[PDB]
Amino acid sequence: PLPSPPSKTSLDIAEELQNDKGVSFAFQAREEELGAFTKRTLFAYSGDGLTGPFKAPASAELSSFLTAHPKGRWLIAFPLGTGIVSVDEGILTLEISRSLPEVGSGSSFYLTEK
Amino acid sequence: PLPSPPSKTSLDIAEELQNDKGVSFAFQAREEELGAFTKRTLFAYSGDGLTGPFKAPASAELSSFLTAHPKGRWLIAFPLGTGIVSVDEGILTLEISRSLPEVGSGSSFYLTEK
Amino acid sequence: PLPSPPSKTSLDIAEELQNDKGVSFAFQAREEELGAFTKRTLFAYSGDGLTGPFKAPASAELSSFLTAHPKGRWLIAFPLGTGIVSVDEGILTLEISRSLPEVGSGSSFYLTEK
Repeated sequence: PLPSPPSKTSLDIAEELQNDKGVSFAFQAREEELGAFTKRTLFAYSGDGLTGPFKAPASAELSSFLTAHPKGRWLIAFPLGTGIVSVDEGILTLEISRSLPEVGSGSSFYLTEK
Repeated sequence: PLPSPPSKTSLDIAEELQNDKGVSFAFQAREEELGAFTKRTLFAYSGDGLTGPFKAPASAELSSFLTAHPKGRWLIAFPLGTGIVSVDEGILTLEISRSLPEVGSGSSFYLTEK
Repeated sequence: PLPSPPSKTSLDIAEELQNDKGVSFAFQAREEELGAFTKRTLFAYSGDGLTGPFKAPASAELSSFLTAHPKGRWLIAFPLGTGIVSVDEGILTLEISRSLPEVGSGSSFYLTEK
């Protein structure tokens, strides 16, 4: 009874990153298009604790997705703190508000008509 | 090996709202049906900071979706604070727990067998 | 222009749980497969407040999904506090960081290449 515009998933990729200390993250990058809008979502998960910023090489494809954000960085909520994800010259950085004894999972999206 | 009931997406719409001060939000309203259940999710994003409640006219369709919530309001977590979204006579209000230097993104859902 | 591996939703189920005091939760369990990766997401919603841990019998299927987590428990963010979901002998427990006047909604996922 309420109508919808057409929609599709135009990107859905995942990648595992690991830093020099053996901490590992999985990231998923998703793009949905719906009508005039595009939504890009970053999902992040680690089983590990994190005692400082997480830095690791990212693929060209993930790097492209991450750099597209209108602010060049992704504010992300995890259960025990906040992070910021950004990429520079193919290196992902996740900066954190506080040490995280468990990172858990979170997501960050932007949704635009541009 | 674990079975699922049938499911579908019965609604997926998005809309851009802007207040008198030039702050802009994108909202997405999604309905999933799975077996006996219906899940309605509100996604919200702004690149802007928010220095007080956000108020703006919403479409009839978005207003209908928002008013359906069993509490008549949507509790929503953003990375830096909490909000409540409600609608009255076609005007959306997002009230916030604290000033937000960046709103970022968040979602709020309800899931029911009714 | 950016390629994706194949993906599908391999599980999507929902269930309503109720404790001895009449508090009720809806849980949704979803599995996505994308390329090498599997993502398992638990969605949780209650309209009720919660004044202590929520305990209730869960189906064998939900119990199976919950026990699969690499930590045997799911750290979950709600708007007003944090929880941990686990299952033992078919009884779900949601432990909470603080009393919640409204639980609202939240989700917890893990994403792995195993």
